[PDB]
Amino acid sequence: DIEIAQAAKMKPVMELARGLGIQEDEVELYGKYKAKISLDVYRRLKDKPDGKLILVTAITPTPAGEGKTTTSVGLTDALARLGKRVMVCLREPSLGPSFGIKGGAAGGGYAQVVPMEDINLHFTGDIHAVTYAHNLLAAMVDNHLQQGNVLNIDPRTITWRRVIDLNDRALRNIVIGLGGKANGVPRETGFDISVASEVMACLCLASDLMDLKERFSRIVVGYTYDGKPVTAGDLEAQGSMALLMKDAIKPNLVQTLENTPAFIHGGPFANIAHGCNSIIATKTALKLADYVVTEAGFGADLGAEKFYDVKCRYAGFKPDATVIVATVRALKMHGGVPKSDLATENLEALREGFANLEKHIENIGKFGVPAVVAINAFPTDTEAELNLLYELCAKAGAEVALSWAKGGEGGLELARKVLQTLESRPSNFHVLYNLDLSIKDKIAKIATEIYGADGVNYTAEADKAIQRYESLGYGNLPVVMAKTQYSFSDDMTKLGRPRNFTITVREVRLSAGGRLIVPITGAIMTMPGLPKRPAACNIDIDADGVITG
Amino acid sequence: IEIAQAAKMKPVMELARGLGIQEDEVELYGKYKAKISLDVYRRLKDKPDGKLILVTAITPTPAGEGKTTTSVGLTDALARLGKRVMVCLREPSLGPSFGIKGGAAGGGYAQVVPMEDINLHFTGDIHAVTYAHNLLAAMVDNHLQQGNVLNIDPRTITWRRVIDLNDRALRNIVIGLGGKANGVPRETGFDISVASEVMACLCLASDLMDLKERFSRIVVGYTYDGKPVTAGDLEAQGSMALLMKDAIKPNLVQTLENTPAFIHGGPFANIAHGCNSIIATKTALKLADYVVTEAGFGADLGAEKFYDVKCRYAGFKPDATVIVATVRALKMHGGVPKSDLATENLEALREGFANLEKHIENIGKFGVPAVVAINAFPTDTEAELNLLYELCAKAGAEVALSWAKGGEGGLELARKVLQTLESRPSNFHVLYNLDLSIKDKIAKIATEIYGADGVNYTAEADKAIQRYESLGYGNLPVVMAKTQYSFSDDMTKLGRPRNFTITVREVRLSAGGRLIVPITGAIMTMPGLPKRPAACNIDIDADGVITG
Amino acid sequence: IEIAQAAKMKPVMELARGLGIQEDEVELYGKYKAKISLDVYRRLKDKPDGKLILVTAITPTPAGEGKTTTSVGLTDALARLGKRVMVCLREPSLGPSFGIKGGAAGGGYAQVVPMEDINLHFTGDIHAVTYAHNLLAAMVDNHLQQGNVLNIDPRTITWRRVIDLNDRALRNIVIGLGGKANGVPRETGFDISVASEVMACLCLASDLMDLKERFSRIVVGYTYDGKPVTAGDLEAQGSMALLMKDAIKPNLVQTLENTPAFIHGGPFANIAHGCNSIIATKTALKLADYVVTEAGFGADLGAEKFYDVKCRYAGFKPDATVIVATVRALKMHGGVPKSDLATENLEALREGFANLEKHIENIGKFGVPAVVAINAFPTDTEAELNLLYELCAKAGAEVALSWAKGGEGGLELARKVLQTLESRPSNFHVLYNLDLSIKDKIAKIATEIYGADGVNYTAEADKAIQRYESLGYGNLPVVMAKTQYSFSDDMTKLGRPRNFTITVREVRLSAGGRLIVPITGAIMTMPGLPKRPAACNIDIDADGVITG
Repeated sequence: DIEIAQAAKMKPVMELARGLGIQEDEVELYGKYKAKISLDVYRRLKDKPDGKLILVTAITPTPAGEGKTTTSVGLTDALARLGKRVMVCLREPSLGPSFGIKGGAAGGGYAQVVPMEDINLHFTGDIHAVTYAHNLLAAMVDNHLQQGNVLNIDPRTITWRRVIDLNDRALRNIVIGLGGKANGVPRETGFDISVASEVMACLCLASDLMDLKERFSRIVVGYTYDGKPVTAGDLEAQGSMALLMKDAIKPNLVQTLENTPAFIHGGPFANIAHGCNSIIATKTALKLADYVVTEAGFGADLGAEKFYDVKCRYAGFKPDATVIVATVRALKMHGGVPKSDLATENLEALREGFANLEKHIENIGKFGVPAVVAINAFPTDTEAELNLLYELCAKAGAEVALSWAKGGEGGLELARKVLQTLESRPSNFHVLYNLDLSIKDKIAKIATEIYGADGVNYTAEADKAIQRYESLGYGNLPVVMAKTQYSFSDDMTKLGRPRNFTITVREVRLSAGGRLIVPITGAIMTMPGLPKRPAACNIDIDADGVITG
Repeated sequence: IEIAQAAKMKPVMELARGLGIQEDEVELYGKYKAKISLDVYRRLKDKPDGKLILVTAITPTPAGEGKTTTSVGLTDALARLGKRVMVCLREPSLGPSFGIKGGAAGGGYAQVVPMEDINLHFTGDIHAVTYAHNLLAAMVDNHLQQGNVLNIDPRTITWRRVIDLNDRALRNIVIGLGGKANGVPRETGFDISVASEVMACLCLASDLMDLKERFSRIVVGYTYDGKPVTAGDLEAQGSMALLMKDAIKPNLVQTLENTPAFIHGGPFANIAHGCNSIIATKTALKLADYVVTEAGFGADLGAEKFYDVKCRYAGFKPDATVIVATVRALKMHGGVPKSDLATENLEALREGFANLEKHIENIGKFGVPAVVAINAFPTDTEAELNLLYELCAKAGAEVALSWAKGGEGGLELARKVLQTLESRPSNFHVLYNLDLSIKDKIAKIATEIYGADGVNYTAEADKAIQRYESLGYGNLPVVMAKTQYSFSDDMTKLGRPRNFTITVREVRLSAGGRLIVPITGAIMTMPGLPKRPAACNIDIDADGVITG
Repeated sequence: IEIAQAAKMKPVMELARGLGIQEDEVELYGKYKAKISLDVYRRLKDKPDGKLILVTAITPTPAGEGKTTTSVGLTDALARLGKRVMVCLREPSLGPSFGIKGGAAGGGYAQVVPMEDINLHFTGDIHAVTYAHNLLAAMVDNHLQQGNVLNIDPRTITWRRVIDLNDRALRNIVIGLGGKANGVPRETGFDISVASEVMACLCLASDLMDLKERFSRIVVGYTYDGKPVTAGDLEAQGSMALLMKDAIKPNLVQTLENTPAFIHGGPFANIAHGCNSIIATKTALKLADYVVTEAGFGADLGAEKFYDVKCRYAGFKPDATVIVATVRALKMHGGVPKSDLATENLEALREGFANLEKHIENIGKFGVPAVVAINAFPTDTEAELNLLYELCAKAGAEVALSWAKGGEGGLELARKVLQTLESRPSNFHVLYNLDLSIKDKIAKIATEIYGADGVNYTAEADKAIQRYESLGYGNLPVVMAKTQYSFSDDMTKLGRPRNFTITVREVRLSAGGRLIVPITGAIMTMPGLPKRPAACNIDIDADGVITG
């Protein structure tokens, strides 16, 4: 009854690709339950109309839990049960998370996309390419120095760090190229967890390969002893990198416990990147489906925001609705209640917590898309509580989801609301800001309309940095806030709806394979480490089965 | 261009059928590649095995080896006479592809396919390894950060990290910098993945459960008291194993001639036996009458190691064994320059021949047949041939033109291996004993095979050996980590060097197999791209690859 | 050239006589420099002390301070009227000499001599310090190598190494690399020697035995449990002391006007009180009627610190205190550019004046007289002067042209200090208490002296403070480690900045004295030569120096 203990009947993905309209020649199988669909499927369909895009998001996430994917999948399965033609697009998780704090499922309970074990491990080798397409470029840099450094790159300015898909601290700050004039040039760098590599970020925003390629040739690796930028393009590396991602460009097909087809592609950080799965998996999902559920990392002040301002902006998508997830316990948590006494009733801590969800509602409205809250059901939640949460939603259609437990069935109501609102309230989508605005301007719009922050404070580094980019020509790019997700403010302790506060960005990075990434707090946790109790320590694989994952 | 040679492949699932594999025992990675389960072997555990045409080669030279081509091209001929035989090769490190380009699996009309899927990601067998290693490293470094419960000395740590790219800048580095939250600063580096003890364990393991344990014994470092610490004491054994549940399965692909070819594993031939994985062949055996397998470097390194590492543990008995070699190759062994291979010379071709002749002899010593295999080249004229032809006066000697003729040019030799394997019944025996002495095992490997009048051990090579034997890692085999371009450690002594001597400077322990006794600086465990990389030149058309 | 100003010196041994020093209490370092023993003080322990014309200055600016010149030039005048007074300065770091050249001790005809022996090695007082520090570091690093018996965390080690040269490349490094015999790899760096907590201890110690113990309390780092470890737990206390047995003695030299001048010590004025050594003055006192001493930076930093660090422990009571300042200097404080000092402006000269006026006030707060000292410059015309003259409407205000007139231009002011020190009897009191709170001590130093409406402490500044007080290093004084170019942390706010606020980012503990509360990035504990160093240009003739 544990989530993985729920291993049962999948249909061969060819049957699936078939029973969806995908040609057999456009399916690169991996087992009988995995596939890399050609981008031709899309390409030849581009003229038909798009399906309905339903973005699922959630409330300020707290340690109490909410359940985003679980719903995302449940919502799907439900729409399917109600006869609707639909797919789901979700990200392939990072590997390290499996060996440090144990791997989880694509959602959970009866709400999840499978084969679980694969998606949670090597899945179809997507990440590996990213890891290598990345480390190769890293070596072309180190090589170029080692070769006479024609381009004249002042090594101490190299930003292109190296990467690996495991949680390893020590690799955060290391010195490279040691040993003598025959081992490269001495320097300072480190490793970032793969999923956080800009390369992955690009895969999640590219149109196809030739596009993804040009992007690569835009990646900044460092600067000359003169100040001018040097890109991977100058190291002529886009083709090679490109060749490594040749097979990672295609989305991957896999189903739900209930068989509904779904795409698992991309999957980047959601503070240093848009926390969304690739546009290709979705765009291909929009022709092959009449309904498309997809989700975004972190609460709606981030994932949602970037989903709307970066993904959709580039992809030309136009969300029709948007479900937002919230539990009672997490809410009460936002109302001040500790973790321990959460099970105890308290409409009061619940009422002031609502301010949280009630803010996201309002924000999601700041985009022109209709919102529907989903109350992830939980044993302790009382009627005196749920019932309040419902009427409290004096703004958007509410509905409890029992998808975790009852699979598709427990998700029937929500579908009926989503569907209901997918008819009477057509969406009027539109980016929160404009690309031809000041950089600090863009940041305020967000901190001001979304985080509900009074204003923005910046450090001397933060300024020179910005000032550089704008004159260096990247001012008109999209912005990607990298704040703490456990709060509407860059203060992880300020739960609920924090008022009269100010965001302080203290550093500003750049991702020319996309845009400007400004971090507020130490939101630079680009490489997590393992716990004193490495989940990998209680790991073991039977002479047959795998135990403890 | 040998790449242009991309035409007419077949469903592997079918081949898996036309070999006796239940459909439920093949994981497809496209329609032309497929992981085959271990369940096959296990059940056909008792079924009659097959022969073992272990192909090997002379002494590498800037002229042109021919080891692999010849190996598959013979299989393109062998079964091309209605025979039940396969292949068992190795995936070529990735890094080389964007550094010094890439090449087909073997050569000419005998190259296993598809080409690209190989030099590249393939069934991502390396990546699996890569992670099963780095992680270990990650757990070691993490331990320290935790409180170093095992009281390990970060400075004695022998477990480096791993990436599969030619990165020089990564051969010597310092990690852990940054303070109490970044862990413990210390010195390590990166070695190419294929060069991982892990890839090795892979190439020498019965099954996952074997591999799992075969992992636990590998020493990561020692404590302040000098007490060895193993992945075991760390609890990363099974963990690592699960990252490998998919690579432990042998891959499956064909030849241009659709001959069932297994391509599983890829270890460093000098620091390790340099042969393909066991399971692949131990399983390939059952599923066939014959099995054509090759090893790394020359016959003094790869062949010897195949005989004392692989066969040893896995219990094979190399019914046959061939030895490749070309004219121009053996000529150089006579003083013949690289810009002087174009011309004929029946005297240098002669002396140089001593190379081919020395190997021959060594082969026979393992209680297994031998046969000469000759590469065909546009300049190896008549006069030259009729000389080497008769010179091999010692055992079978057939010419093979598989390159430009496919399985055809291999027919001649084909018959020969059958013929000389039908009448010549061998009794395979290890050229040395696992109970001798690390010091004496090197002794008989240096003496009889290379030709060392003696072996010398520097102040280091000594201290270690002792520690190893004082610990217990002394009853293990020995992988001679010396320069491959001569029986002697001297990379300049071509031919059949005499009166020499081999000195062992260092000695690294691999508790995931045997003992690597390094000679000269054969520590190129991490190569490095050139000033004119194929990477800078590789591009993928809005359609397909161009220049890889 | 002020260097050319090298003419007519005298035997120090004689001066030591004409002051009341037994010949057996002077260690000569040439005929014109001499270490005087501590035995002098000790015996004249009860003898009547003297006055303390503590000279200080305005707020530094790219125009020209004048702190030291004025200080000695007043002594060239004071005793130039038959008076028993000396001096007490500091040796200028070596590194600057081959980087941005060197200068005389003070300026004009008031520079202590010989010049060269100072900017250079002198009586090698630094070197002594330099070694007494590095060694400690050497013992710390050695301990680790031994087995880290104290269970110290190499990563928590706060004790860097030390060299007295402007080396950038040495500000962040990793040592210990190389293996079990090279010790434990870790991250540290080098800070200039004069900037050493050691030089400091020196400048604030009763005698060697005091200094010795004053050493033992200095924390080098902590353990894995967070338990402080001190030089004491290391046993380097006395050791270090013996390296210092010779520097603990004050040096002795004269003025161009042979006025007995003590030049002992030289601490960083921002990270430390920036005043000369105690013993020098506590001893200089006895041996005189008066003693003219100065401190580092402005009066908000050096003066305040002199009053709460030095006087505190050593029990002085600054009978007087002067405050230097020039026209052009206070003009800039009115918006006056550097390329705009040449001209007159009685309005900017006015506002800017607020600087001079703010300081004045603060002075009085310590219960000690005050008096304006004005630098004389070729462009500080009549109109300009008569303005600043009367503007100082608050306490004594005399002009001094010591520069081009020697002890002469100091006469005017001379009389004044005597006059206003004869009729104005002060009751010296610390501007804050040692029993308050680190948080509240910063409070009253920020409020009253700088002018902070409040003080803010970042997440770090907080955690530390707490640890310090939770340990005990909380009952100590406070050395404000902030930018010296303004009462405010903002290096751009000239004049008398108001409404501001001071934020403390960091907080470093110096258990060899007090607490350094760093503000902006005032961590320039290791400067760096320019792209056009005086080193590249210094040459010593087959006779004497040229360009230093």
